[PDB]
Amino acid sequence: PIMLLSGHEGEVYCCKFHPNGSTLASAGFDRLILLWNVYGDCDNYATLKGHSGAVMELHYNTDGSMLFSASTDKTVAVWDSETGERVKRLKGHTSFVNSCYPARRGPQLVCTGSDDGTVKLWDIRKKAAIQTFQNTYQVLAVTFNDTSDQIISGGIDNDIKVWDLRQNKLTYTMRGHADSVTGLSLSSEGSYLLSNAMDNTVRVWDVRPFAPKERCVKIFQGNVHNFEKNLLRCSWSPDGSKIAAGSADRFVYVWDTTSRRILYKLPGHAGSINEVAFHPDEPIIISASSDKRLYMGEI
Amino acid sequence: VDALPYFDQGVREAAAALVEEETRRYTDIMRNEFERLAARQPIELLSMKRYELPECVNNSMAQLEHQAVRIENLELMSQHGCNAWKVYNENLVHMIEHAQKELQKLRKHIQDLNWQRKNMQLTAGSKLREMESNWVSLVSKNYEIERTIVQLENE
Amino acid sequence: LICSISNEVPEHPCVSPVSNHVYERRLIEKYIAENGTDPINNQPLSEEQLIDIKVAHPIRPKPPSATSIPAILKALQDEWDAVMLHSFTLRQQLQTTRQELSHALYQHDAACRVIARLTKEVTAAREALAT
Amino acid sequence: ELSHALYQHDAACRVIARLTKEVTAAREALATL
Amino acid sequence: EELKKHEDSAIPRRLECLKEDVQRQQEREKELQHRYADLLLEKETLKS
Repeated sequence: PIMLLSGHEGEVYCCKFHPNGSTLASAGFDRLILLWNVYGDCDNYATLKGHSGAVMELHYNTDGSMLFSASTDKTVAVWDSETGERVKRLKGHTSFVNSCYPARRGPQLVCTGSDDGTVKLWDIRKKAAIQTFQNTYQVLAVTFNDTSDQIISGGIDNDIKVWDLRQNKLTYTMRGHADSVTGLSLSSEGSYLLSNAMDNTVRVWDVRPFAPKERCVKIFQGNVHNFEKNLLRCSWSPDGSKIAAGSADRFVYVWDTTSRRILYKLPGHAGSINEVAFHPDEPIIISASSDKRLYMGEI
Repeated sequence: VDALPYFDQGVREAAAALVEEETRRYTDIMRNEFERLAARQPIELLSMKRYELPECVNNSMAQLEHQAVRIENLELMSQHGCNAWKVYNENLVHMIEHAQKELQKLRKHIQDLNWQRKNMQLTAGSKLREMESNWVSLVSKNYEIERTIVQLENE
Repeated sequence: LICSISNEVPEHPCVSPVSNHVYERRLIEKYIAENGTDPINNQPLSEEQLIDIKVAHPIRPKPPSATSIPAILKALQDEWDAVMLHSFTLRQQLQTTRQELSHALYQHDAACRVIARLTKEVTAAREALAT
Repeated sequence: ELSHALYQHDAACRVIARLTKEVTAAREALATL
Repeated sequence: EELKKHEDSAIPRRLECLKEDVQRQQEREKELQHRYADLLLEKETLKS
């Protein structure tokens, strides 16, 4: 149907599904995390508590059992979805932690981007930092590589960067973004990475043993920025087929990889859409918008 | 056996030439013989030219009574005139229309069959050309994989 | 309307529950007496399983020149000679049918064999490229 | 019968019309790369 | 209706065929990047 969700004290910044697609996570300013039933009547059961600043990123594991969350209050935090209660307070982060990324199917570890000037590796078990790559500036987006041997980051220099976990120096830098890097997303191919940026232009790359060394493949038009400079986040389809984006126009942007056409620029919203979640099984979309609600579109 | 027509818009000489090369490598009654004689023979049986000419006095008296029966059948024809003529006309048209209703049925059936076949071919050939494209990409990038093995190997 | 045995327009219509097929009572009697089944589909049929139809009494008009000499000297000749020439041309059509069927079996042999060979040659060059 | 056989032979020589293009490009590539 | 069916009876053999080589190439794309990472890693340590 339309299936607009509500109940949030403020703007909804981060939304995603169970890696099952059984229960739903959304959150934003309100410093807690709302969870729902995706199906049925879209029912709203449980709310995680505690995180002092706006919860800047929710991140599942890939099975769907543990919950990582980077909050602006200098900390990342692990929680058990089984409970909703925190397993770790990954502290030590000297400033606003924006991004968190737990490695999928590898050993237990997270790479974290923040507002300090560092990219930080941390272990779930030790309460200890594994590495830290200081490039020079705050780190806004981080996504692994599918071997969990490189760290991808998007910051303020428009120069998308990747670290070697083993050689610890700047492994891949690629450039062509017209302004700051705002969103990274590794497709289910394990290979292609998707990046949004307020500069109205969004880019695709491919991180392989060999890519042409200039790997700007596909480019999409329409994303907007404004005097708000809110966070911009994107995704692939679970099939690597439809490109899902939000923006500050109140239009949700649905493109394809193939013909790169506008598959949809969907209205309906009142607020700037701050995150789109694709369902791991269904043609189901949840649009987290700054109008202090959500949408669930069926396509 | 494997033949999608609808897909390929497009040869005939060469395919048919090889075809012709392969192809070079490859109850009634006695009336049956009565009509065999009468038809192969061709002639028409000597007809009823007896009541006409004028024994002959019998045939003349016969012409009398027969043209009497002719004026009788003329009574029985002018009794209608145009009436039983139009009686057959209207019924003829009302029997005519049905076969063309049937042809309408056949047109609709065959054309909807073709309407299915069109989209069928469009889905099939689309996926198959996607397969061909994947093959082209993997073959090219696999010869590239071999070039990378050569370079990284010579080191 | 018409009959499926003599190709005749009946004055005596009778159709059977064993094969609902409008057949001319003459050829239907003859057939079901020959072998006690339908001719067209051959579901076993006894002559008293059918049922007649009550006809609208259809008539063709006695033409202006209808008498002994017209219906005897002229008329029978057209009918008999046109049955002769029609049945002869129809058997000729069956001869043409046998000829075209043989040619078609030849063309099918050609298609099958050439396809069997080319479907191989294609993927043979393809496997060499994939070497 | 002639109808089915004719559709068969025509659309079947079409199979070769496609196969020949494929194999002819294939051996050409085989020489080229 | 039977000529389309004689096509439609073998209709899956029309798509299932190229569906083999498409995945015969992606499973051979597996053979590519399996050693392609064995190729980039192999340079790193002789250059060092």
